[PDB]
Amino acid sequence: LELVLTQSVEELGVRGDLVSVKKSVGRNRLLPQGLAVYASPENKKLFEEEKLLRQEG
Amino acid sequence: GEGWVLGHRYVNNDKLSKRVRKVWKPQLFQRELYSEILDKRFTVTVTMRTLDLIDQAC
RNA sequence: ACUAUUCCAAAAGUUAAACUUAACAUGGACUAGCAAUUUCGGUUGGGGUGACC
Repeated sequence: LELVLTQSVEELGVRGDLVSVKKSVGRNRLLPQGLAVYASPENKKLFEEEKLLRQEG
Repeated sequence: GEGWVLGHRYVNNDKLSKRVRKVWKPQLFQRELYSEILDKRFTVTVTMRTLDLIDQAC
């Protein structure tokens, strides 16, 4: 499923970005360890926000 | 709609022949989650596929 | 249905810019040994055999 990485790990994308990973790798690693989150438009607004203020400052 | 589902079984899946009732039970595995509201780690033995919906329910 | 297998899934790893592993429990078809339901004609100098339909 589509997940939002809290940190940059290996090769997926920039931190905070929304990328679609595998089900096993995603659910058994990213979510329980807090490495990433599911995709909610609510906090996807937070994605766009943090990302906007990233390249800004 | 999973636990204890008892159907019927056929040979060629077209029956002029005998029909024999067959039992079907869901798969059971351990799923560990974390509830921040209750501040408690929870263990669910419930339906696998349902968890895929829960992941989309967040 | 039970006792043992062949594959794909669940669960784990590997490289490049598509591939390999099964400790416990649980599935879909599938191959063997075990088991589950019934059938078991007529004519006929009795019946069976033989013959016949």
